[PDB]
Amino acid sequence: DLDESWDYIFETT
Amino acid sequence: PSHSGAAIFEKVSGIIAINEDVSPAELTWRSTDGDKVHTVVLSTIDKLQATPASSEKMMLRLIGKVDESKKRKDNEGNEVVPKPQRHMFSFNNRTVMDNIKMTLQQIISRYKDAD
Repeated sequence: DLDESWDYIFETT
Repeated sequence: PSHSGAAIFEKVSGIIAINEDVSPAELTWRSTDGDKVHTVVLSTIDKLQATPASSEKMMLRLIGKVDESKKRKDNEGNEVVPKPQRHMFSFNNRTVMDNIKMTLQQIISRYKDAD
């Protein structure tokens, strides 16, 4: 389960 | 060899090449080995975002423009039916990955203000 997290790594900083 | 950088798309090691010959330009991506290649216009992009330098995993992200013509976001709540485009690429260097983002910011900033 690392798909959703992929958006966070790019969403925020 | 003008405007290019090591860009890994879909877990594939390849090199990217930006083409500023035309208005909307064009970003080509060919596999390092030679078999898989994809082409995506940069003009389609709307916003630019990437991971911090502190992040062990150096990667960039590109967000496309939204469809504010057919889609509707209610009046007080936002009822969006579709979703915006978002593509990310895996890099192996902060310098190279930074050269791409820095460029994409100028390409869109020049085509977004000019109209």
